Amino acid sequence: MREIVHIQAGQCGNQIGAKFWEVISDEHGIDPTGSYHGDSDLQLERINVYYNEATGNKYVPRAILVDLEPGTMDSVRSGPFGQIFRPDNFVFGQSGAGNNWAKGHYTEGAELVDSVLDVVRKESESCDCLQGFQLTHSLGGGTGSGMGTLLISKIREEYPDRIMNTFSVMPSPKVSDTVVEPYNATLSVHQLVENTDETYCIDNEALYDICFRTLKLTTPTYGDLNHLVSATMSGVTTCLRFPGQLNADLRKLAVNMVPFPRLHFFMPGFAPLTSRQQYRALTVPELTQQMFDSKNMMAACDPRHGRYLTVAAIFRGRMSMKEVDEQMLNVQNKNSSYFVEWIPNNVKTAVCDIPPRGLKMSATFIGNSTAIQELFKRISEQFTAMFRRKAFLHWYTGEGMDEMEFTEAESNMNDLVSEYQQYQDA
Amino acid sequence: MRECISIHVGQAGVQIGNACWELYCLEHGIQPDGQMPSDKTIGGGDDSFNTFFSETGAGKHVPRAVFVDLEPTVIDEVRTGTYRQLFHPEQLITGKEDAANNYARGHYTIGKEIIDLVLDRIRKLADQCTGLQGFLVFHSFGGGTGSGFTSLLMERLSVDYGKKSKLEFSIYPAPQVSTAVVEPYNSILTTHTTLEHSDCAFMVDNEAIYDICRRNLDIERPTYTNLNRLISQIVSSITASLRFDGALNVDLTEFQTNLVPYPRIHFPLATYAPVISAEKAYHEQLSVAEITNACFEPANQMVKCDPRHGKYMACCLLYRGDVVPKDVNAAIATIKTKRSIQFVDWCPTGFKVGINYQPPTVVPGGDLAKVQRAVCMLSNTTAIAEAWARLDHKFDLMYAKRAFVHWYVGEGMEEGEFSEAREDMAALEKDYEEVGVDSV
Ligand SMILES: C=C/C=C\[C@H](C)[C@H](OC(N)=O)[C@@H](C)[C@H](O)[C@@H](C)C/C(C)=C\[C@H](C)[C@@H](O)[C@@H](C)/C=C\[C@@H](O)C[C@@H]1OC(=O)[C@H](C)[C@@H](O)[C@H]1C
Ligand SMILES: Nc1nc2c(ncn2[C@@H]2O[C@H](COP(=O)(O)OP(=O)(O)OP(=O)(O)O)[C@@H](O)[C@H]2O)c(=O)[nH]1
Ligand SMILES: Nc1nc2c(ncn2[C@@H]2O[C@H](COP(=O)(O)OP(=O)(O)O)[C@@H](O)[C@H]2O)c(=O)[nH]1
Ligand SMILES: [Ca+2]
Ligand SMILES: [Ca+2]
Ligand SMILES: [Mg+2]
Ligand SMILES: [Mg+2]
Repeated sequence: MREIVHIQAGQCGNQIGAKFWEVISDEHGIDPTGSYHGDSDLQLERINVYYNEATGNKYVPRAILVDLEPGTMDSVRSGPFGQIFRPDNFVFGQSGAGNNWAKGHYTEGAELVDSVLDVVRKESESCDCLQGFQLTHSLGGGTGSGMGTLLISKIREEYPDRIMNTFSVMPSPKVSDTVVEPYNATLSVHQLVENTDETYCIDNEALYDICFRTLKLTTPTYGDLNHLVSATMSGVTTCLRFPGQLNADLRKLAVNMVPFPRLHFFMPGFAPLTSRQQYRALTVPELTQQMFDSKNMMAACDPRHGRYLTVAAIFRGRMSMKEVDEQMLNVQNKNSSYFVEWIPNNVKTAVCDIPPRGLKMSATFIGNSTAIQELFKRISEQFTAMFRRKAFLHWYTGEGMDEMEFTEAESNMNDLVSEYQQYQDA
Repeated sequence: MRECISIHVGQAGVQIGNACWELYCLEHGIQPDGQMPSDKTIGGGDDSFNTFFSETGAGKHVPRAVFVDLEPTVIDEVRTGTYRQLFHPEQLITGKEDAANNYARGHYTIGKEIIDLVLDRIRKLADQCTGLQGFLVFHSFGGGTGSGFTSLLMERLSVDYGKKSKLEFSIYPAPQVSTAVVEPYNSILTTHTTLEHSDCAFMVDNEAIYDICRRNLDIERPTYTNLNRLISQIVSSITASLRFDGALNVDLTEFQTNLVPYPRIHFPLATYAPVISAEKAYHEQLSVAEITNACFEPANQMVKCDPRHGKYMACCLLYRGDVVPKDVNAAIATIKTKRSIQFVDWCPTGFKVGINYQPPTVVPGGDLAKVQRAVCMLSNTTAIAEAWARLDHKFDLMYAKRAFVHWYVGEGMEEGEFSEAREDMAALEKDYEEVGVDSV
């Protein structure tokens, strides 16, 4: 049993995390009360990766829910699968973090973090063989961003030999709550550069544009964005949750995907993306082409603007593996220039027989592309436009931060951008 | 949790307080005796309206509010009027002798005799909160109590509650309803003294409100009652996020993050729509597009100034009633392609939107039509410094001859405090110039 411990923090983190557990619970045949009602042994074979077994053959998510205000976790608890979570794994304060990284990381978050670590330890202690951790959060707010990265640092201190994986929602001016999001995101990215092994970068503008342009949703909601993210998270974790050879655990995945320690930020993608023709059969060739289509990717970065260091592709459903191999080989052989030539055979493909609910087949894309630098450049530009005038800084210096820490975060992310550029030219 | 305590100071603060609390009661279904049939939790709760109302075991919903005035006759009308049962007598605090339109008497001579009592009463409200968020302070610029006692109170609150948030609703003077020649002195003194102690201040220009009543409601000669009902609708729009829940509801503190780029630049411009009479509203539904467009009409601003001649550092739209994002987004798009909306270069240009679904309410015997939807825009614009400029100039005219200054010196003040206050205002005006200049 290679247990993963899941953590979800702040508003974004808990809303997406709740949807994620809804989605994979349905895949494993777990109902809202933790009872199993599936019809396939494939569903239970690796169920212990994400679920603990309670008395009465109940399955309980190995999940810790964290926030600095009670509202979103109240909603989670009142939601569809809200009763499936362990009540003691709800850890929350009352004062909130005010969309402020400093409040999350240094003041409000600091008061709460030990109680979170106590629950993390309790979950880790019962693991037969802990793989590591996966955190869901946004980078643009205060709790997920500031307290989330505080958590990651303390977890690394207590579990230095375990893998740390995040699903990190990057802010965009187009789908924005506050003007200080670029401050919060820049502060957090430096934390992630040092303390995660794998980070899936989800850009809210990409999510919005997929909903509006491709799915024809006239007025996308956070709820719509979150179902996209949930479907993607289900796809990217398929290899962890079902029998398989490739990327079957967090460490083997990292060894395959991360050739240089700092360059561990992935662009995920999902297919099919279909507007409400929705009954039309999908072919492997069509899955493959859409999976690699920039329009199906979620970092708002143009892959043709860079090069792939490594790629993992996961196909789900009953389909010809012969055709999958053929189609995957075709994509690499016909656009070979976008794959760095100094990492031979850097595209790995996995197939899982169980498709997502309500689909005959689907495909999920994980790319380690140097084009991700565009995302960090955007954040850096927005950061500097304000910081050059020290605008909105008083929210942070009021929590004890000084300007030098912002200067260092800025330099750190520009270093990261430079590091991507050198391998794009290599 | 998240309690807010309101403090109403002097005649303007108290009478505006009357109008707001009456309106809140109507919005939440609270009777004048404080009973609220719809509230099924007796004697407590953590509902949204509990941010502004505590509850007794006898089912009374009591404003989290203190009324303070240095003479008794305005607050006596609260003590003896329609909503008298609403307030515990200890929440209504009066002295015998007012500040005679003199900041020095409000802050020093008369104010010092009652400030400890007022703080004790506030502490009693604070002690009943489980997560006090901060204070909302209502007062005029021009009166002796509104200016001088408010300053003293804000200073003492900083000491006793530290950096707990303090927001103001400040009544900026207009000649049509002003009662003292020295109101510009009082305004500059209190603005200087309170500046470091306030996190955010919503100025309400009596002349702007006076004009709106005359023009939009066809009121020949607006009374304070007319002015105050309008002001309470605007105050209610601003506090609605605190008092109601909802999926699309955005907390005031979240708008505040965007509205205050530097501590001293903390004076948002409020614009409210629709202000329309019953006779004009009948059979004439005003859409989301129409009320949104009206926010960029200067005639509808709470402070007279011209944003078309300034730069924006933030734009927030607070909707209430029958409003969905689809319609808001379309309305904003139209506006961006037709309006004088220029932002400074160091600020993002997106409009921040909040929607509260509870529809607007009106008071019986009022001038405003009951509408299905309304909006309050809160913008941070360099144009608001026009208001300071006008006041600072009246100050300069009188102070050059030291007119009326002996009234202040006689109560213990020094000329040094006047020039210090006026220099702070000059620096503020300069701060507003500087934030508008492009980055190099
Ligand atoms: C908006 C499109 C909705 C449905 C489409 C017709 C498609 O459905 C089928 N059956 O082909 C799906 C796969 C879309 O292509 C997806 C982009 C929809 C998607 C994930 C998110 C939307 C943004 C969001 O509004 C959401 C509430 C709408 C529909 C979801 O209930 C669809 C199901 O969600 C899943 O998690 C599984 C993958 C699978 O069971 C899927 C059928
Ligand atoms: N909008 C509004 N303005 C008012 C009201 N009452 C007074 N004002 C304005 O407030 C200023 C005068 O200050 P007041 O609040 O009356 O004075 P005070 O705070 O009671 O101070 P003293 O009487 O000097 O102790 C003038 O600009 C008036 O026009 C009111 O009910 N509504
Ligand atoms: N995709 C998605 N993004 C969200 C959601 N809620 C907030 N955000 C984004 O997250 C950032 C705000 O952080 P949030 O999680 O609300 O703050 P926190 O509660 O302090 O962590 C902004 O970039 C928002 O656009 C959500 O439910 N889904
Ligand atoms: Ca604390
Ligand atoms: Ca109650
Ligand atoms: Mg939020
Ligand atoms: Mg008076």
